[PDB]
Parts: sequence; C-alpha cells; structure tokens
Amino acid sequence: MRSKRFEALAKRPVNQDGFVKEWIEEGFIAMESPNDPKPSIKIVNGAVTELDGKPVSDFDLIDHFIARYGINLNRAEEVMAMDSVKLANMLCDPNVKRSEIVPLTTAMTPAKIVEVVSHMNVVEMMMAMQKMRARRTPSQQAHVTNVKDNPVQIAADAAEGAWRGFDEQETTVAVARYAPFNAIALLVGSQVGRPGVLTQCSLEEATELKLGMLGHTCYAETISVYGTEPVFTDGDDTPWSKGFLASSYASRGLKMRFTSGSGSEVQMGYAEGKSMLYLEARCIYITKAAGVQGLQNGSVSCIGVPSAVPSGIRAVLAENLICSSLDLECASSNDQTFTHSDMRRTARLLMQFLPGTDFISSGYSAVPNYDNMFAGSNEDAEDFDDYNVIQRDLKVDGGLRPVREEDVIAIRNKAARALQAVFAGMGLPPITDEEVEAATYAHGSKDMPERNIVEDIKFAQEIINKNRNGLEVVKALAQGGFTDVAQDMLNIQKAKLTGDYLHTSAIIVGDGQVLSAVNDVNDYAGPATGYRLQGERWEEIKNIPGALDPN
Amino acid sequence: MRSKRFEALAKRPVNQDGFVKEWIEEGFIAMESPNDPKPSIKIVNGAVTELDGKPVSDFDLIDHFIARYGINLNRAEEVMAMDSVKLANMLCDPNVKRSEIVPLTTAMTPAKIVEVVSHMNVVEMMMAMQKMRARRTPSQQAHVTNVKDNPVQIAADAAEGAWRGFDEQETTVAVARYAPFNAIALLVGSQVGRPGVLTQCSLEEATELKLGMLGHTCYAETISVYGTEPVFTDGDDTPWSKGFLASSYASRGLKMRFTSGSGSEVQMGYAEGKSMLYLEARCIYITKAAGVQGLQNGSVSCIGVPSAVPSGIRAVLAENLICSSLDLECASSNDQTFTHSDMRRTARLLMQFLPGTDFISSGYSAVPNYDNMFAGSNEDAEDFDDYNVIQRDLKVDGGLRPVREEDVIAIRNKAARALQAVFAGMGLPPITDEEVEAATYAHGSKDMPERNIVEDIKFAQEIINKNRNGLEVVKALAQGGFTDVAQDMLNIQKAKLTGDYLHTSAIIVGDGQVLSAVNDVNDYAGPATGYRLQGERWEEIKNIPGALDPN
Amino acid sequence: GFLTEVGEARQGQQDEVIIAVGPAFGLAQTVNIVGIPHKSILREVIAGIEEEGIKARVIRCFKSSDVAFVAVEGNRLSGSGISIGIQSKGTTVIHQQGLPPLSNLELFPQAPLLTLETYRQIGKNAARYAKRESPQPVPTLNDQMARPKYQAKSAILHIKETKYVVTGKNPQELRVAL
Amino acid sequence: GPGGFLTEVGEARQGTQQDEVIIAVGPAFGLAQTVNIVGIPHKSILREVIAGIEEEGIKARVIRCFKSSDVAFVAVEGNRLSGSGISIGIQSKGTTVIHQQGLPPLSNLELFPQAPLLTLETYRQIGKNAARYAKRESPQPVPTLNDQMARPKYQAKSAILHIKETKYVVTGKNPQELRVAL
Amino acid sequence: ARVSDYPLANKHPEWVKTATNKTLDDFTLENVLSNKVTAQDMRITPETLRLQASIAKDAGRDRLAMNFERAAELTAVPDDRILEIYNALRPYRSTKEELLAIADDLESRYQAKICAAFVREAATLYVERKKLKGDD
Amino acid sequence: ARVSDYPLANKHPEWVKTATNKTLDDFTLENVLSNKVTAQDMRITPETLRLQASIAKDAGRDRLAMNFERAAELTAVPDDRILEIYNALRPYRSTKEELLAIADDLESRYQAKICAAFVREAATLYVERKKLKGDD
Ligand code: B12
Ligand code: B12
Ligand SMILES: C[C@H]1O[C@@H](n2cnc3c(N)ncnc32)[C@H](O)[C@@H]1O
Ligand SMILES: C[C@H]1O[C@@H](n2cnc3c(N)ncnc32)[C@H](O)[C@@H]1O
Ligand SMILES: [Ca+2]
Ligand SMILES: [Ca+2]
Ligand SMILES: [Cl-]
Ligand SMILES: [Cl-]
Ligand SMILES: [Cl-]
Ligand SMILES: [Cl-]
Ligand SMILES: [Cl-]
Ligand SMILES: [Cl-]
Ligand SMILES: [K+]
Ligand SMILES: [K+]
Ligand SMILES: [K+]
Ligand SMILES: [K+]
Repeated sequence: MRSKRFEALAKRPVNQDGFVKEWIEEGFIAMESPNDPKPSIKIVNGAVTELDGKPVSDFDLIDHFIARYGINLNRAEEVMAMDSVKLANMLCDPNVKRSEIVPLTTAMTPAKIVEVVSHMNVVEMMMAMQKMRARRTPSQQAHVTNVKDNPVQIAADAAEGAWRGFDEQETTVAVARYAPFNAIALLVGSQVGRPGVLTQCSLEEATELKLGMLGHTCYAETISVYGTEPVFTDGDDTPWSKGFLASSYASRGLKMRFTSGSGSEVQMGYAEGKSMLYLEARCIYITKAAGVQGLQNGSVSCIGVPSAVPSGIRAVLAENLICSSLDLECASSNDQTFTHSDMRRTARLLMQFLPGTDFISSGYSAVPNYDNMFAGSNEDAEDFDDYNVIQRDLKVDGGLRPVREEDVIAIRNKAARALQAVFAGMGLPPITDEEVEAATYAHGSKDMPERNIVEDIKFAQEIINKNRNGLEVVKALAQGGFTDVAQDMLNIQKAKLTGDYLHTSAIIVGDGQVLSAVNDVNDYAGPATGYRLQGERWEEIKNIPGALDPN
Repeated sequence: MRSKRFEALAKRPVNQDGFVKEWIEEGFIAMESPNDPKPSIKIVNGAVTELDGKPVSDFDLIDHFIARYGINLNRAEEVMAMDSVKLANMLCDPNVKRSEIVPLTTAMTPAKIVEVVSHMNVVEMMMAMQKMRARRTPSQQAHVTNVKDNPVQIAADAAEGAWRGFDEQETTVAVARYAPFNAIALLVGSQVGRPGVLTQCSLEEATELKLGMLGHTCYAETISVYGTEPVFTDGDDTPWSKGFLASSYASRGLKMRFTSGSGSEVQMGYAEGKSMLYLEARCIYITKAAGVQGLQNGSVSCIGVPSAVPSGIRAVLAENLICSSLDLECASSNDQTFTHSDMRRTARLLMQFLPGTDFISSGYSAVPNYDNMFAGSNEDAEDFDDYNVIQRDLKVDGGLRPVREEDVIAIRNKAARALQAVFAGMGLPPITDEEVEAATYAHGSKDMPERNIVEDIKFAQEIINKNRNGLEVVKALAQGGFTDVAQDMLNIQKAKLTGDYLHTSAIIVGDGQVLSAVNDVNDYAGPATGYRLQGERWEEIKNIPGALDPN
Repeated sequence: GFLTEVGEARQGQQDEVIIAVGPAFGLAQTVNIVGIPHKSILREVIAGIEEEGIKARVIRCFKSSDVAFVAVEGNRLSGSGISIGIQSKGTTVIHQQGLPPLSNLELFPQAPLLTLETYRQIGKNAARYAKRESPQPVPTLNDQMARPKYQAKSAILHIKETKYVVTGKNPQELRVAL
Repeated sequence: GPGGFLTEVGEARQGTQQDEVIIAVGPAFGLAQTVNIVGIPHKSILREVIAGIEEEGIKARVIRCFKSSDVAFVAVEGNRLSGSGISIGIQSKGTTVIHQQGLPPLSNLELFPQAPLLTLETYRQIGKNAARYAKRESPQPVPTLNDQMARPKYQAKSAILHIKETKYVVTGKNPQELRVAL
Repeated sequence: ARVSDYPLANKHPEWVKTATNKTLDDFTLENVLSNKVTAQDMRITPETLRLQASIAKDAGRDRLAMNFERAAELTAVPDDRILEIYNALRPYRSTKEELLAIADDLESRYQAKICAAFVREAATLYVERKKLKGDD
Repeated sequence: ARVSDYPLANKHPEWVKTATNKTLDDFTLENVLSNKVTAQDMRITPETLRLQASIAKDAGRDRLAMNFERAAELTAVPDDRILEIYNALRPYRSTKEELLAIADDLESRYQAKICAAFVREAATLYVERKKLKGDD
C-alpha cells in the first residue's frame, strides 16, 4: 500500500533530474575532495620548482603554463603565508578594497585560492562577488538560435534581445555549414535592436577564428580550456595553442574570453581523481596565464555534472568568485539547463543575479528553449516577465527591462527587413515578405516557413570560400535603404581598430562608448556605495506590465 | 497581429499576480517613502519629548508605548547622531560582533533603524542576517491544517512534519468551534513524530489563551500587533492589552511571540500615509517594548500587499533583519501565498533560507495547499523534495531532511492510532479503523472519510465548557496502550514548569534538550565561523531520494 | 439605490436574524470583489433566512468598517443573538451574542469564492442558529491563489469602504427594495 | 563479454575508391556496453546505419578505433581511411557524427549531439546521408533533434558511460577492421 | 543565575518547584494516573520566573526580564481573572474607573505592583487616546 | 600610456592608425561604398596594441599586456598563416622540427620574437608531454 503523499512527490519534476552519490575516484565530487592537493609553492632562481605539492618534474602542460605565466610571484610568499580563513574573511569584508585583494589573490596557487573560497557559504560568496566583480555595472548576455538555423528568425530574435537589454548575444549552429548566415543574421539584428551589442558565433576553434577574420562576428567566447591534460587533448588544444589563439584574436582587434566550467573533465572521462572545483581553478589560472581578459565559467555546458552531487551549485558560485578574484571578467553562466524544476533553477540563478557579475547570465535564451541550440538555457524567453518581476521585487539590476509589444514588433520587423535587404544585395537565397512577417510575429521556429536549407548552406559556405567580408554587408544595407543600420554595422567594425574593447569586461554602450573595468572600475565599499540600482534605471525596472493604478 | 512571443508570456502564471503602482497617500509603498518621518529623538528629565519628528503631545498609544518601553534612552541621542551608512556597514561587516551591534540598535528609534537598513541591498541584508540571527542553529515551522478540520488527518500530518524536521507546528480552524480537537490532534501527532516539537493553535486572542490555559497547546505565536492606532483598534487590542497578554502567557509558563508584518495597515485600511517598512518598524519596537522574546514577521498573511509594489520582497527581508538586529527571535514568514509563479516564490524564500533565521519559514505547509487553512503557504507538501534538493545543492541547512516512505507510513499510522485511543478514552466521537488507515496513506483531506462535523464540534466545545485539561489526554494515552506517547506528552507539559523555553528562540531538541539563543548563541565572525552545515547533519541532507551510486 | 434608511435600529422578536452591512454597501460600492451585485447578495441571504420561517432585518453599521465589529453590533441588536455581517467587498461572518468580537459561529474569509448559492446557504444557517438548531456548517471554501489574485484588490476596496466610517453613529435600519 | 558481434580482422587499410563509407566505432562499442544511453542495441544501430549506407548504392565498412574515445577523433580516424573521405563515428552511448576528410577534427558535416533522442529511424537516415555525401550530393540534413531536458535527464549518465568507455583506449593502436555478425 | 546555569531542566532540575511545592520528579505517569498530582499542581512559580529573568539580564535582555517580572506577579491571579483583565484592556471595553479598580485590586489583593501601575498607565492614556467605553 | 589615456578613441584618437596608415575618420560610409577604404585598410596595428598593453600594465594586468604584445607581433602575419600556425600547435599535428621552423619563420619574415619563443617553448614541452605527431 502506497502513501499518496509519496505518490504525489514522485511525480514532481525535480525527481526527473539526475542525482549521483559522490564518486571520489573519478572526480564525481564538486569541491573539497580528499584527493585535492594541499597548497604549496617553491620558487628557485625566480622560477617555480613545486606547485601544490607537485615537483616541476611531474608538471603536465597545464602545470607548466600556470607556473610560468599564471601566478603573480611578486607577492607569492606573502599570500602563501597568510591564513586561508583570514583571506576568505577579506573577500567578503566590505571594508577591504578590491584593489587591496587582487595583488594577493593573483599571487595564490590554484589549490590556495580553492582552499580560501571553500571556507565560505553562498551568502559570504555573494557578499564577496559584489565587490570582486571587475566592472562596476553588471551586464547580461543572451543566446539567439533556432533548430532550423533560420537566419530571418535569428535577426528578429536578436533585435528583440538587444531591445530588452542584452549587451552581448551569441548564436551557434545545428548544421555547421550554416554558420556564416547565423553570424551575419545575429550581427544585423543586434545592431538594429541596439547599436553596440557585441555578437559571437560559437564554432570549432579554427572555423570561428576564420569567421571572425571575415568580419561577421564582434567577439568570441567559447574558446575552451580544460583542467586535465587528457581532456584538454580531446578538446584538440594545449595551453600553448589556446594562448596563441587568444593573441590571434587580439591581433585582429577582436575581443575574446576563454570558456571553462566545473565538470568538463568528468564529462570527458579524465578527472584524475580531483574535485570539480580544483580542476576548474586550474582552468581559471590557464586563462589568467594566457593573458586573456575574461572567462565564461560556472560549469556552463556541463552543469548536469556538479548539480548531480552535493554542494555543486555552491561550487559553481565558488568558481565564479575565483574568476573575479583573479581580476578576470566573469561571464557567469546561468545559460544551461540542469533541472526540470523551476524552484531549483531559480536558486541556481540567484547566486550570481543577486550580487551581480560582469554578465549575470552568459547565455539567457532569448528564444524558447525548444529552439536553443546549446540544448536549453537556465532561463528562456518565456521567463522574461518573471525575470523583470524579480528585478522589481528585490531592487536588483539584472540587466534587462520591461518592453512594449508594439516596440518589439517594430524592431523585429526592421531587423527582418534589413536582413532581407542584405540577402538581396549580396545575391543570397531570397528572404520573402512572408518570411519577414513570420519572423516579426514569431515566438520560435515553429512559427517560421521552411527554407531551402540545401541552397542556404551552399551560399553560406561560398561566403567563406570567396572570403566575402563584413563590408559587403555594410554595402548591401546601404544600397537597400538601410543607411542607418549600415552606419551602425560600420561603427562595430571601427571598434576593432582602437583596441579599447579588448580590455577587461568591455562592452559598448550608448553612442559607441566603451564601458570596461578600466573606465568603470568597481569601487564597492559596503552599503550605499558601489553600484546601486536607482534613478531612471530604477524607474525602468519598476514599470512592469500589469502594474495597475490603485485609485 | 499579435507577437506570439507576447502571447506566450501573457499565459505565464506570474501575470496572474497582483501588481500595483505606488500609492503614497494610502501607504501602498514598501519602503523609502517621502511621507516617512525623519529619525529624531529628544529627551528631557529622562522622558521622551519628541520621537521621529513627532512631539509627545501628538503621541498615539504606539508612540507612548515605544517611547516609554522600547528604546534605551541612555544612548539614544548618541546613536541618533551616528552615521546611518556606517551603522549599515557595521551590520553586514563580519568582523563587527553581534554583541557590539545590539547595544546600538536597542537605542535607535523606529525611523532610525529603518534608515539604516534602507541603505542595504539584499545581499548585504543576508550577510547581516546570518550574524544577527539570535539562535546559532536555524530551525523551521510548519502548518498542519485541512479544510474539514479533520482531527485524524491533523494528527497524521503533524507526525509526518515532525519526522521531516519541523521543530514548531501550527494549526487553525475552518470552523472556530473545532479548535480544541485541532489543537489536541496537533499536539498528539507532533509528539508521536518527534517528542519536543512545540505546537500552537491560532485563534482569536481570548480563545487561544484559554485553550493554552487548559494545556492543549505548547505556545502561541499569532499574538498580533499593528503599526497604526486605528488598525490596532480594529485588531481589538492596544499595546497595553497585548503587553498584558504577553505576560499572561508567560505567567502560565507558555512560550509566546508576537506577530506583525508589512502591509497589515494597508490591508486594514489605515496606513496613515506611511510606508509599510516604517509601520512595521513600529510593530517590531512594540514587540521589543513589551518584553516579548520573539516576533513572526516578514509580511506574513499580508504578503500580497508589499509584493504588489516595488522593492516589496526586499522590504520583507529588511523587516526580518530589523527584528533580529533588535535581538528578537525572528520567525521569518515564508508561510503565505503571494504568487502563481514558482520562480517568484523561490526568490522570496531564498532571502531567509540562504542566511538562516530562527525559523526560516514560520509556516511551511506540511499539507498540500488546498488543505492550508491559512489560505496557502509559500511552500507546501508537494515541495518537500525540491526543498531537500536545494539544501543539498547549496550546502545550506534549511531545517528539514529527506525521509523514507516506510518510516512516514509507520509514524502517521501510530499517530492516528494514538489519537484514536485519546478519543476513545475521553469519550469523544469515535475515530474508526477506516479513518486510521485513510490518515496513514493520505496526501490530504480528499483521501479522508467524512466525519460528523456537527457532533465533533459539540464535543470539542464541551472540552472548553467543562475545562477538560491536558492531563486527560495523558491519561487516555497511558490507559489506551500508548504509555510511550503518554510519557512524551507529560514531558511537554513539564516544560511549562521550568521557564526554559520562554527565552529567545527556544525549541526542544533531542532528548528533551532546550535549545535557545541563551545556550546556542550565534557567534558569527565570517567564513569558517558560526553555524556551518557539517558532520552527520550534512550526511542527512546529502541523502536525497534518487541519488544513484555511480560505481 | 435599493437600500433606504428607516431610522435608528432598535433591539429586537426572538425569531429574527440581523443582516448587518458595512457603511459603503450598496452605495459607493454596488458589487462585491468579483462583481456579484449587492442587491442579489442581500436577496439571497434574506431568502435563505425567510425559507426557514425566520424574519430578516437589515441594518447598516458605521462605527467600524471591520466586518467583525459590524456583525457584533448586529448581534447585540438581534432578538435571537444571531447576526450576519457583510462587507462591500463580500466578506461575510455569522456572529453570536456573547462571543468575542473576533470570534464567530461561521466565517467566510475569502470573498472571491462566495456564490449566490453560498450567500443563500449562509442566511439559511443563520436562521437555523436563531432557532437553536445545529446546522451543518457551510462547507469550507479555500483557494490558495485567492490572496495572490485578490489581496491587493481587497485592500484597495477596504480602504475605500473605510472612508464611510462614522465615529459615534449607531446603526440604521434599512428597507430593501422589492 | 556478452552480446558479442564484432570481430577484429586486422589493421584497417585506406580505401582507394570513392564507393564506400566507413563506420568508425569507439573502443567500447559492442563490448563493455551493448546498448546506447537509452537502451537501443548497438546491433540494431549498426544494422540501421549499414542499411542506410547500402540502400544508397554505397559500400559500408566498419572499423574500431582505439587512440581516443572522443567520437570526433574516432570519426577522424575513419575519414582518413575511407575511400570517399566520408565517415560516421559512433560512441557506445550513441553520440554520432558524419565527418569528412579535410575538416578540422571538431568540425563535421552533420552532428547528433543528444544521443537520447536518436531513434533507429534516425540512425538509418544518418547512414543514408553519409552515403549521399560520398556520392557528392548535398542531402537535406537530418532534421535537428533538440530537447532542453536531455542534459538534465542524461548528462550525468552520459559522463559515467563515457568514463567507462575511456578505459578501452589504447595509445598508439591503429584501427582494426571489423567483421560484423549481422 | 547566569547563562551557564541554563537550561534549568538540563543543569539544575531541582531548582524548579511548583505552586504547591511539588518537584519535577513528582510528575510521573503513575502520579498523574493516581491523581497524586493534578493540573492544580502543574503551574510555574514566581520564583522560577524570577530566576529566568536573572538569566535574561545576564544575556542582555532587560525588557524580556521585565516581562518575566510582570508574569511572576500574575501567577497569583486566577485564570478567569486574567481573562477579565485582558478583556478590560481591549478597546472600548472599560470605563476609566473600572481600569483604576482593576489596578487597585492587582496591588492590594495580589501585590502585583508592576502590573497595577501598567494598568493605571493604560487608564490615563485611554482617556487621551479615546479607547474607553463609549468612545467608539 | 596610463589608464587616464583610456579609452583611446575618446582621449587620444590620433594615437590610432591602421595597417595601411588610415585614420579612424577615413572609415565613413561613403568611403566604404566607393571602395576608397576596404577591409585590408580596417586592421589594428602593432602600435595600437602596444599602447593598449601599456594601459593594461598601468591597470595592474601584466599578463593581459603580454597577450597584447604577442598580438602586436601577429598583426604582421597573414590570416591564412595565423590559422596554419594555430593548427600546427594543436595536439599531434606537428613534428618538433615543423614547430621550430615555424618559429624561425616568424622571426625572419615578421620579427615576431616573442611569438617565436612561445612556439619553441611549446615544442620543447610537446616532446616531454608527447603531443607531437605520432605520439597518439
Ligand atoms: C489575511 C488574513 C488576516 C489579516 C487581515 C485581516 C483583516 N481584517 O484585514 C490579518 C493578518 C491582519 C488577520 C488577522 C486575524 N485573523 Co485572519 N486570516 C487571513 C487569511 C490568512 C487570508 C484571508 C485572505 O487573504 N482572503 C482573500 C481575500 C481576497 O478575501 P477577503 O474576503 O477580502 O479576506 C478578508 C477576510 O479574510 C478578513 N479576515 C481575515 N481574518 C479574519 C478573521 C475574522 C474573525 C474575520 C471576521 C475576518 C477576517 O480579512 C481579509 C481582508 O479584508 C485567513 C485564512 C483563510 N482561511 O482565509 C485568516 C483567518 C481568516 N484569520 C483568522 C483569525 C483567527 C484572525 C484573527 C482573529 C487573529 C488574531 N490574532 O486576532 C485576526 C482578526 C483581525 C481582524 N480585525 O479581522 C482565522 C479565522 C478562524 C475562524 N474560523 O474564525 C483564519 C481562518 C486563519 C488564521 N488563524 O489566521 N487575518
Ligand atoms: C555538453 C556540450 C559540450 C561539452 C562536452 C563535450 C564532450 N565531448 O563531452 C563541452 C562544453 C566540453 C563541449 C565542447 C565542444 N562543443 Co559542444 N555541445 C554540448 C551541448 C551544449 C549539449 C550536449 C548534451 O549535453 N547532450 C545531451 C547528452 C546526454 O547527449 P550526448 O550525446 O551524450 O552528448 C555528447 C555530445 O553532445 C558530445 N559533444 C558535445 N559537443 C560536441 C561537439 C562535437 C563537434 C562533437 C563531435 C561532439 C560533441 O558531448 C556530449 C557528452 O559526451 C551541445 C548543444 C546541443 N545542441 O546538443 C553542444 C554542441 C554539440 N557543441 C558544439 C561545439 C561547437 C563544441 C566544440 C567544438 C567547441 C569548441 N570550443 O571547441 C567542442 C568540442 C569538444 C569535443 N571534444 O567534443 C556545437 C556543435 C556545432 C555543430 N553543428 O557542429 C554544439 C551544437 C553547440 C555549441 N556551440 O556548444 N560541448
Ligand atoms: C557552449 C560552448 O562553450 C564551451 N564550454 C561550455 N561549457 C564548458 C566547460 N565546462 N568547459 C569548457 N568549455 C565549455 C564549449 O566551447 C561549448 O561548445
Ligand atoms: C495567521 C495569523 O498571524 C497573524 N498575522 C499574520 N500576518 C500578520 C500581519 N501582517 N500583521 C499582524 N498579524 C499578522 C494573525 O493573528 C493571523 O490570524
Ligand atoms: Ca555564452
Ligand atoms: Ca506561523
Ligand atoms: Cl554523496
Ligand atoms: Cl560553509
Ligand atoms: Cl510604482
Ligand atoms: Cl541598495
Ligand atoms: Cl532589552
Ligand atoms: Cl596579471
Ligand atoms: K569556439
Ligand atoms: K573545468
Ligand atoms: K491569536
Ligand atoms: K505591520
């Protein structure tokens, strides 16, 4: 005889999630593993001879790269000598400035800073994150994808997402050969929705670099690093190839960050018996060592791995905090599905949303999750009104705003008409008026007419093969009556000439104004200091749909 | 033509919630109102002549009570002169001890302490709450009710809730005459599930005290105070009647707290133009002034009022923080429905769940919400598995534990059989074997046979009219085959003789061990200090249903 | 305009139930919180009382807009000790002389859930209490989303009802239009 | 090992004629695991992929790869040896890719990155399309399958299966041609 | 008494007597069943409430201790009289003279000096704030 | 340059030229339409990247500055060759000799001394960690 109470609970969505008991031998443990190395550093003739118990003779490529490039040796003896509890206290103490901490945290070994943050609960970590975040102003990044790689829909969804407040937007491909169309459609739609939104197209590494060289993206983020050597190898890179790739992006004036995230080494089969957080610290230090300005982490695409085990979502916040504590821009995930439960995914989001990070989400899905080609995001387009309501409830700036339906229809239509003019001007397979109206009013690809995918990918690959560059898009917009959009696309290309937006946490706001950690330094010093939601931005967040006049 | 995107959003549950624009003139504003008085205090010959701008000639009963009993006048002028930003900084600074802050807060006026916490974001408030919480260990409180006032179901649900970890449980009545049955059933079931759980039955004030005098409850909580004089009057009390009531409960050895909460004065029609938070601060000082050890606040039953306006859920956290900062036990709400949205209600809960309060929820519904006679709680029985999963995700002790179906069946069955013995021994309308079986396996009252309600309420009122006391229940248990439960019930009655659980935050854990803020004092001093989830309690939380052993 | 005053309400004789309405009922507000006309509400409560062979007597109360105190002043004037209090927004209580003001015989604390069938049944039960019978309580109505949907609206309607409170003014007997 | 149906018959040699597609399976396929992540038999998967290739007038050749358990690299070893330059890599847990010689290893022609959604009908279509690429057609890509709850339901299981798959990697061991018992 | 003396049940069970000078150990199932102890015996004393007030002061809670001191006086007042006085303090229940009579009764009959002053103070303020009988 | 010199486009636009010595105000829409400027003109310079490296150092970001210094050298390398060198550094692509020839070519053609040293450093470690061609 069954308890009907338990029969009710068994049907709850949360009980469809994957949970596992800790498996220390294969690294299926989020943090604080018995096999994790104790902090240590030995320096001889100005070079590291031992890192976290490992002699230089045992170094793998990751150890060598971190030891040679990733640790500030100028303050290493001082910070290694400091008590890790006191250091954890300094992180969340409102009266110890970020500027006083960064020289010390950047001098810590990977195991040292893991030890420090592992003394903290999530409240303390959030208290620290609001201070250690490099950019004073928090921002937000969205996914723009669909299961058909439909370019008209990408342009419309991108325009809407820019209008709602995303400062970066990201696409990727169901069919890799489509990528140039996805990239162009995202860039055109983003500049229609708000000039200055940065766009990326996540691909295999050599393919994404070539696409950036042709001018159809503004930055790259999914430049992946991994925390064990065998996993890095199946990722088809070494620390040196990825460091060379990072400098190759900058040499073309393109902003980039790396991506890592707890659980990748478990997912790819070689955790070397280490906890997810320790391996992720190695990834953060690879990013620092490469000279890359920022990092997308917080498990990201492997979120089903830490979330399966105890303290996994706490470890996710911990790895974000390590990233910001190492004076890296942090694009803090909240971009990938891990749960059937609305309650559970909200708890996971609030760890970053409440304090703010450089990008609270590194991939809020601006499409319904059925269209999300990163296999679903932690938030999607049907959550937009909940997100705005929580901003107003808590007086927290989550980077987005309420918007009017008539405005969204107009901006989606303009984006669809601009892409139509690009395709006509470049001799691409036509975008019909029917497709323009469909994209204007669509929720997702279920609402779009079917395209000739075979013809699209033929012309998409011709863009690569004939090196059709971004100025062709500028020209086609100008010749098709979209002089304004053409000017905004040209201005995005001009940002690749100055190097300004290559700096830590850079976005482009307002009238082409770069906003980065250099000219928008976080200066948190406790209540009533640092970034505060107020003024016209607060009026904007209060103005949600359905707020009635009482009298 | 509709945007299908907005058609999807319009169907979302959050858009069924009630939102209103701020309405200053009627107090429909959560905090930080222009009508709110500026902090001030004047003292002449040891008596207050001015309180927050108001002269003593204009004092209402609330001002008189607070000015005579609720503020340390020896340091009030000194603390008034202190910078409110620095005081807020002290609140969230992990290195300013709780005992350094309480002498300052107990010398502030209502408007002063409101000004202090209004400088804080919710991350800073949570950081402060984990320090200012009086009891080092967080706890939890449940509702046990059903729409039929079915005593067999109450006893079984109460045993299950006690078994899941609630340390206090609360019932109330659909039909007021049923109350002695609801209370006895709650008490018997609670002691079956875990000896030492405290029980209350929420009623009209005179009725509830008489029921406690007869020994059928362990404490009282819904001893309401209000923040304006006309609202207090319609609540049928003054500060002096409620202060006398508080000492009356203590004079019978019964633990009690007050209840207040933002938005009651708006709901009851006289906000006197003041924000919810300022009026709630008056309520908290009324509680302090009366010498009452604790307070249930965080809007509680009026949560639809602050949640309708901007920063309302932040205001709710702020009023909990004010409560704890004034060295009162805080039973921090999370007990009442305000939204159709799972995302939104989770964000509201996490404000208290993450730092911990004396009772994270003061009324988690231990029944499905259709049976919740407080008109629904922010969490209910169908959320039990989500709540356990989030404790495990975040390594946060939220006071509950995963449990086995076979254990819950056994405990509910024993509870129903024990109450059946009580009813038989006391000559009450019979509890049949069919009812015992139904209660064992029920999810809620939908699964229970109909009782003769007319007969039940006749016999329940005879318990009051004939002054049938708690020792009749003890005797019925001891003579009806339940000497074990009988002993536990006697032990609960013996707690009313020592005065131990009258102190701030007191519960009764383990083998009759009183655990309060006196002997479990919060000693938070930053990372790796204060309460930490660890040891056997952490093993308990980790062991959720569904976790596969990956070996 | 279906409610007219016919003078100060007097003590009841024993076979009556007083329906005590709040100061805005049928005046500044003419429907309850979900739009049921006050004229229909009173029609059904009165018909339920009269169906039990008991007289219905309607009064308006002014000293408080709180439905408990509205009903309390009705039960002191009721020849049976039994009263029904109704606010403009629809909240209803069956009260009994001798009970504390905030106690009651039956309470209907979620006005959005009441139907005209409930209102008729409330009148019927009150008349049975007046006859010293023990009717089955009107079955409990409880909707966990009632407050999320309606509490802000309930507060706003009560703020407006409250403007018609008059300190010191005794209840007025009302004539109900045919 | 129970359920055996693949016999290594020597080191796979490079095909010289355009008339073939190589199915490259990982080191654990049909051995330590005999079903994919949602229980579809490896025998049935291979039967349908082969049937799809052969019904397009193209020869199917099956090899096992050892140097990596990553399905992209398994497919790359296959596209090196395939006479058409076209290969299909299949992991034990079911993840599948259509690959082409000359593409970067982690690029592809078509990718099937949510194994729990693949049906036997999908696997047949994957083989058809691979053969059509071998014939230098530009086939309509297999329609995208995407389920936002696939990772919530199966990512942890996917990682556990892959960990077990990786135990069969053999450094330096060239692919072995398989005799298929079907 | 100090914080270290708390909780009494766990540290000093013998400190606790009842209004009829019974101890905690007297409250067993056998004594309840035989009526050797009854509900009349099971009532906290003023001495216990004043010990807990001393603990509250040592814990920094002076107003809680004040509540316990008022409660200590009220232990002498019977249940029905407690309910009458509580009722009398509710809005519009009492005349000023009735409240002053309650205060004199508290002082002269029960020696509840602190509670008597509390009620006298309410009486004065209920005049000013119009909460007496007839003020509604 | 220091953080007060940032952003260059606002504080010092004239410090920025392109690979073909064009300025920022040369890239007008009408100049693009008439092919007066083309994509070959729109490329960041080593001078700009070394200025940004100096700003990074002043912001306390020495490793970022080092990346910008490597990037300044790589501006001289054509797009196709950048891709060839990146691919050559991926696992199992190259022999040790092929990598050392890339380094010597980076210097002789482009004077990319830091990047050449970086490639040689990788080549040495790829021997020890078995990431050269034929090591799989
Ligand atoms: C909100 C609420 C309150 C609020 C607001 C009351 C008010 N007058 O504005 C607060 C917290 C202040 C409150 C206090 C009390 N409440 Co109340 N309250 C509720 C609750 C949780 C939800 C009702 C709701 O939101 N309905 C939705 C709205 C849209 O419908 P509505 O018709 O407009 O709702 C109104 C009525 O519910 C009314 N109301 C609320 N409580 C009470 C109690 C009585 C006796 C009366 C006549 C009316 C009444 O206030 C609401 C707004 O005007 C219910 C639980 C339930 N089962 O419904 C209890 C409930 C109705 N309250 C109850 C009680 C006991 C009380 C108190 C007597 C407790 C006390 N310590 O004195 C007081 C009465 C104060 C008063 N003057 O009315 C009991 C009634 C038991 C019974 N069968 O008689 C309930 C069932 C449960 C409980 N213990 O809280 N309550
Ligand atoms: C999880 C994931 C990853 C993980 C795990 C990869 C691994 N080998 O374990 C990480 C983050 C490490 C990753 C890396 C890459 N990924 Co990936 N990835 C996903 C994602 C988001 C979800 C897949 C999933 O969880 N499925 C559910 C599980 C239960 O099913 P499964 O069959 O067991 O899933 C496996 C496959 O998806 C495989 N896989 C994942 N990515 C890729 C990429 C390629 C080329 C191949 C052959 C296999 C593969 O890994 C999963 C676990 O074993 C998908 C999005 C999607 N639409 O599916 C992208 C996606 C498949 N990945 C993609 C890309 C581009 C890559 C990279 C090439 C990016 C890079 N910067 O190098 C690398 C390839 C690395 C590698 N050796 O596989 C693209 C593919 C585009 C296309 N049409 O070819 C996708 C569609 C979207 C994206 N940009 O992230 N990926
Ligand atoms: C979505 C894209 O981001 C990168 N990515 C996502 N999650 C991780 C992780 N945990 N580790 C490394 N890279 C990751 C991959 O490049 C993937 O394709
Ligand atoms: C549920 C019980 O708790 C008390 N209660 C609930 N919410 C509030 C509030 N905002 N103010 C005062 N008292 C409240 C009432 O006594 C009610 O009956
Ligand atoms: Ca992203
Ligand atoms: Ca409660
Ligand atoms: Cl575990
Ligand atoms: Cl901790
Ligand atoms: Cl507003
Ligand atoms: Cl703030
Ligand atoms: Cl005090
Ligand atoms: Cl640095
Ligand atoms: K990439
Ligand atoms: K990692
Ligand atoms: K009460
Ligand atoms: K209040």
